[PDB]
Amino acid sequence: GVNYLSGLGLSRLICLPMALRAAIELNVFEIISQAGPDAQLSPSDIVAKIPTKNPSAAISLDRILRMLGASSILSVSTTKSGRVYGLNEESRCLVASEDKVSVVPMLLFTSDKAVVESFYNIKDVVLEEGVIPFDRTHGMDFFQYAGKEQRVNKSFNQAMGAGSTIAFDEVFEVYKGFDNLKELVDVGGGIGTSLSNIVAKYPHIRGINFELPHVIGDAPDYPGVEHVPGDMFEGVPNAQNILLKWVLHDWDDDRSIKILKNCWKALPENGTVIVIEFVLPQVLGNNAESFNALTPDLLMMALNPGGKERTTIEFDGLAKAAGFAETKFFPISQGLHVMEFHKI
Amino acid sequence: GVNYLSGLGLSRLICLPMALRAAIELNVFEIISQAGPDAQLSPSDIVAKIPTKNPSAAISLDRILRMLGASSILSVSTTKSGRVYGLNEESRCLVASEDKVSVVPMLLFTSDKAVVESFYNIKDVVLEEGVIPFDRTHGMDFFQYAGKEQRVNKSFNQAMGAGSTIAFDEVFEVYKGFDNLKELVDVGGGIGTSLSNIVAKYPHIRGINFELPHVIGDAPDYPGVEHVPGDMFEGVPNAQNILLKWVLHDWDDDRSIKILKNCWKALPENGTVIVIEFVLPQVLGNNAESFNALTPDLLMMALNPGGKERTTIEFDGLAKAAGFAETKFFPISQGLHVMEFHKI
Repeated sequence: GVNYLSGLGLSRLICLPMALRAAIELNVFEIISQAGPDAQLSPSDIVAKIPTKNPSAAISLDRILRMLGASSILSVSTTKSGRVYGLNEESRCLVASEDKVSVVPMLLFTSDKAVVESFYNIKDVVLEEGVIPFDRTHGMDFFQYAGKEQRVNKSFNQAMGAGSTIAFDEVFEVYKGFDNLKELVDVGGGIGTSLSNIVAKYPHIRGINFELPHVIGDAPDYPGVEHVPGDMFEGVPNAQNILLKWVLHDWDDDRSIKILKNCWKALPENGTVIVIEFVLPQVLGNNAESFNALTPDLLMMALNPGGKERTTIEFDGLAKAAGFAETKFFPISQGLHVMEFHKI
Repeated sequence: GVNYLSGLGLSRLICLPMALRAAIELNVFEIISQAGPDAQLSPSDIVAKIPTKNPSAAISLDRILRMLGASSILSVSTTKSGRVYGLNEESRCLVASEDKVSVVPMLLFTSDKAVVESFYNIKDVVLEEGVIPFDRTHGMDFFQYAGKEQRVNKSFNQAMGAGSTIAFDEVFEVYKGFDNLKELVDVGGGIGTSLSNIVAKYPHIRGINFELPHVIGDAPDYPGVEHVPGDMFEGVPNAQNILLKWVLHDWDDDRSIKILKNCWKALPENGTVIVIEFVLPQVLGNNAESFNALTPDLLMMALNPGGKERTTIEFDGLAKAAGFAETKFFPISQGLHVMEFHKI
């Protein structure tokens, strides 16, 4: 006794995110917020702000909007003139507010043509050992594909850029392990902008930006930020403390352990490696904490199958395997963790 | 006071359907059913049946599976050895059973590379009047793209083929308006296979398969099925009753009304046009009835923006505009309707 009719509804799964992508690219969500909170708007109202001459723009727009509303991405009320759509707890994070940037750049990256087309081959990871779906799909490394096509390169750096500052704004409120440092080497720090932000919140830290020479060349002079080039696999510059923000998750356990051993060497006694990652919860459910680790884990499955998200248990396992003595875990919010690897 | 952190979870929306596509292509769901009902299986168990030599196949497989389970496409229990996954009311429709075909061909079509890539431009429908996103995306009609690339052509005919027999199996149980006919012209009947099925369930109907000459040529001789070629826009062969299964929804109101007028002419007095469509409910919610009309409506938005799903009210409006006297509505299940346009 099986109802296949309601099976055909599962085609909603591929439709929804593409409905969301359209609404994002049409600024639907900003228009609704610039009309004040608890403001539900009409399609005609919304399209009024959309630069189009199309007669049947409001009609077309609703086809997108009423799918979003059906699956609870917009609040819906039913006037007589038609349906009327506002923001709810899901969609309010699609509009920035002053410098608090939104998740839009991350949603636009993880649904990009290049990424999505590489998701058609994630089964190859199960079937053929060591295969990389993105590289099969496009016949080149992901970063190679960034260099050749700039839309893909720009969305990636915006996504992670956005991503990092959303995460840091919450670690600064909640994580107090920064308050009494005087030196921090960021491993893989880029040009140092994330680090120069940390220095500004905690000026007492003399920051070191450790990064491949070919990156730190262009680096601007940030106050309290010193650039030193190098390869984290040939060694890590000595410093009181180390910072690893979303670096462990790009690597399999072998090269993580390699990284964290090389970390251990530079640290003094009583030194700490700060790790900033999302943490796969011990028990997955339909909740924010879970999906914040499952969806990056699936992205890597397509782009970097060696990379992976990890649990508290597994993270401690990497730390002990590398030689670290004690591990403390400070959950921030939604599965984001700050973790310290202590050398005692 | 906005939590952007849980915003990053919305990237789950594009991940999920691609996780579902992988599991489908790996036969995950059949493997689980061939192990008996209420059988939750381990990743290692499932991959045991998967033809791979990859050492870390079970590990990789879980990355897909635990996303499906997190969003309730699989039932999940937590043994000590790991997680264990069964079918629930959502996923049981992904396995056929004897001739009862599953929704798999439809899910595989609506998530196909060609379709999905054309979903990146559905906003163009709002912006530029009369633009067709699929034709912009691929620089050719959809059916042209079927002819050139056969994977896309084969999935389409399987999808609708599947789709039609799932729908008919429910109309035969519930719709009794077939029991006392003796003639039925199917408008747009193809080679007649859907119609030759109807004749078999109701032999007393002398069936007529009305279709473009270039289709009905290859047509096999089905008992109780007569082929006559023609163009529904230049006229419809005279018959006691007419059948319109998923034809009205491909056309805007003008050409629907054109079709239904041309229908009216051939019918006698007391004749009926049977319409088989899904019906956009007057009030959309997160339910099967809604999504069974919203998702085809969004597909057409990408492939056939002139086509559209309609409500009971709107369907009656097409019938009265064409000259029909009375309209009866018989909901089957999940938003599927059989509707008769009466000529009295």
